[PDB]
Amino acid sequence: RSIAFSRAVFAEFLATLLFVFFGLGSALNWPQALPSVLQIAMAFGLGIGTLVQALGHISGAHINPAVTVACLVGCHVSVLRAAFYVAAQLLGAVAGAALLHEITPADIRGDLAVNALSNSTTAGQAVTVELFLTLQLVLCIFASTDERRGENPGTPALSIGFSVALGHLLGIHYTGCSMNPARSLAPAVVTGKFDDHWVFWIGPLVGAILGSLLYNYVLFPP
Amino acid sequence: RSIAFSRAVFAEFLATLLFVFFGLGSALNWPQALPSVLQIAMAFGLGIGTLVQALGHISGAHINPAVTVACLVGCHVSVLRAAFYVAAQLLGAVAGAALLHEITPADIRGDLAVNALSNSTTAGQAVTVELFLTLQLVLCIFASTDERRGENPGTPALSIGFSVALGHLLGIHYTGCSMNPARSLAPAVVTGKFDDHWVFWIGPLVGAILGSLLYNYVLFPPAKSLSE
Amino acid sequence: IAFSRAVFAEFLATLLFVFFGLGSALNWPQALPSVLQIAMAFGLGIGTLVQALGHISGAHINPAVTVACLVGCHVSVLRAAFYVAAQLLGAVAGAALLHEITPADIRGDLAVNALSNSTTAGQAVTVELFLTLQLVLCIFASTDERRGENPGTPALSIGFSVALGHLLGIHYTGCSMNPARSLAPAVVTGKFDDHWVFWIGPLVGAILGSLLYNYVLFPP
Amino acid sequence: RSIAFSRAVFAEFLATLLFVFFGLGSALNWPQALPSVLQIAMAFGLGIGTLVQALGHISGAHINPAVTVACLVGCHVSVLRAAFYVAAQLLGAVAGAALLHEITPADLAVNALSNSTTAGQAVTVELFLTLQLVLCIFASTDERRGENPGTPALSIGFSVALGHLLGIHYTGCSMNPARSLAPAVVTGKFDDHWVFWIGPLVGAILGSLLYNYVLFPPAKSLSERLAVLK
Repeated sequence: RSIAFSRAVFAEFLATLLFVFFGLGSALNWPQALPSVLQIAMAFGLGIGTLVQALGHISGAHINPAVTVACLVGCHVSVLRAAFYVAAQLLGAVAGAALLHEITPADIRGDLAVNALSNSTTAGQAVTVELFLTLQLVLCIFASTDERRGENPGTPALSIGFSVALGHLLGIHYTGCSMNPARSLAPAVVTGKFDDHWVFWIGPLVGAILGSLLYNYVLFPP
Repeated sequence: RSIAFSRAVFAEFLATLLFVFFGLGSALNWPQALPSVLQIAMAFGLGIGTLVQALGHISGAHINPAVTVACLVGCHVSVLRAAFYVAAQLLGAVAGAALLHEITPADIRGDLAVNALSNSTTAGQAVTVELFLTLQLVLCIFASTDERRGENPGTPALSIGFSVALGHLLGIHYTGCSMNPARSLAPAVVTGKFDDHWVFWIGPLVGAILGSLLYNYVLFPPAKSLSE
Repeated sequence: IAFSRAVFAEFLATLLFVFFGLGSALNWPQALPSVLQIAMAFGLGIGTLVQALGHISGAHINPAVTVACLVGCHVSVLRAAFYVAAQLLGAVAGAALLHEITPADIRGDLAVNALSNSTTAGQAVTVELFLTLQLVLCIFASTDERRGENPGTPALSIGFSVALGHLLGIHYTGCSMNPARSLAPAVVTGKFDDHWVFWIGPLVGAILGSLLYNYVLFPP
Repeated sequence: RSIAFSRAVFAEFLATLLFVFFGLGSALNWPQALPSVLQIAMAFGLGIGTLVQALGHISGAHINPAVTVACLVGCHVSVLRAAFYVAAQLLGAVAGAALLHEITPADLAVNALSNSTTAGQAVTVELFLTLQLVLCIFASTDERRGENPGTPALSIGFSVALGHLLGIHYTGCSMNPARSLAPAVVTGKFDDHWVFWIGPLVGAILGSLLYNYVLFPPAKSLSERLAVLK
């Protein structure tokens, strides 16, 4: 339709590429030294914040189809821009995890940090967990973008990143914290095992819609 | 216009619910390793930061009856709004603890975090520690949301959240860090562990009160006369 | 009058700073504190204190910072003496309360300042010199009046400065940067081994910093 | 203005000095006190934060030859001040490293592949690291971004933190050739030294190119537009 549209879609592609790459690659490589829950959370959150700043101003930095449909409820995002955004997000995620697999060594590929069931908890409980996780994430993103709220420079990005960090604390203790269908799809399509993939591709979306409607109809309607 | 009041009470309920959720759920689950002190303090701090961000701009996000009483002395003056806010914080807290029990497996149920007197610390020492914790938190909150700092907000949610993180370092080293009567009332009811449950309901409260009093009289009062 | 409210604000700021600082820096036998945990303690502490009492009276929380500002930005000599006095009093009283509330088996030494993993004295004097140098540099360049048209994140920035200075300075000695924070545990426990280095290390550094930032880095 | 230039190059020298001091300092290998990766990334990131604030407001705070070349391509910078900045960065870096040897009982934080697998492609890892770093640095300071004022010294700092997570896991994270040069120059371990110097540079440039030709080209002035139209 326009040129800024193409720059926006490309910014989303590169965004989810760097996010999946830096995230999965940050959490994965465990030699004698070992990454921690708070360390991985700091990784995913900090990456989300950084990309949200830069590409943030170009295209909004959704880096997530769940916040793309939760934004389709009321971010002035068209269904065409929705299709192109989720397309660039899926392809960018798969390209990021794939490039990671190409640059990462061979002893440590392991599970490529695929989210799944942890510590024996049925699928409904994980669905509820992801529901609340992406619910608070979507609440934070819709709050840090409400252009009628005074803010200092760069505080919204840090707040969204820290939200991803907290959601990675609890969500990491339950199902590795999905919060993003592309972030859980990319390592699967790179390495396999679609086991318990329905929770992820369902978890955030429910919450998304919920959260979205909330902040647009029950919490702070315009 | 009571629909804004209803959105406010609902925001208090949902916000306290999420706070108890992420707080306890991220505080107890210790299957493989242990929960690091900085990890729990970061959990509560970043959670309160996020809620104060969103439902902070919607409702102020007290997420705390003690901050509600301190606000009753300071932010406003004598309000059934403070009353209803207390009620919604209680409901949201207990509901969040129960929902946490159901979403979790009956595996790392543990104590559900009834932060008891640890490392051989007495009761009065605990009420004093918690008194100072909620003192510094109430100070930070009253300073961030002051009409004298309304020109540019400047990281209110981040400053408050990090304040909660520090208070969680010290308090966690003492009695698990309360800083919230509802947060201590929910899991003690859901799991039935009532060992030492008056300290917090006494520690924070007066502490918060003291804070308000200080910040409203010995520190920075309203202008006594417009001459200065 | 309002002056007295300011020096009371400094007294309270140092009270809570030393209390929370040494309290979180204490070595508890159920969860060994990490370097990042103590750095976060002091960092976030001075952060929120600088928020509130930074709104009130600048929140120095450091006699060395009060001296650096004395050279720097028109501060009355009696305000500096009263600030340093209230900071020392708040420090010793806060550490005293921490000593009163904490059990005996865990109050190992209230996090006294002692060099470790070998090292001399002047080496600590120049390490601490550079630590307080960067601290006062960030503090001055984050509370500038002729820059006030553009603010920023002053409290968070100063706090995280204290945090990194606590990473390196903790790996060397425990990161002083503050004579009151180093003096209160001393008075509480009569352990004064190589205590003068700090009273000289940070201090002189701050001075340098001030002069530098005001006379070389950004002269009028 | 002839003095403000010297203030700029001197602020660059001092920024690189203290930066290297704290980075390698907290990055040292202490006995019975194993520093965690997040502590290293926190040290470097917060250091970049305070230095980018302090001097950042003084002299823009490059503290990095890679971003100095990047700003030679984009942020309105001549070759003279760029070269002088680079010299100040190298000199300040080796000075800080030497001082850290003056404060260290007798490997100095200099980076090299620790894990021993897929070395050159790790050079590509450096490419992407400085890609995201330069992207965040460019978009942190854009008038078009608005948001009342800009530059959160924090914006650049936390970017450096995450980059330091991934890099520390791979090749200790270069992102800054002076940092990778000083302790090596004072420590005969030049193993795969061409990696680092090549990693950021390429990366940085690409980032600039993207942010200046693909993502958000700058609003050209008429006087420069006449230079591209001649």
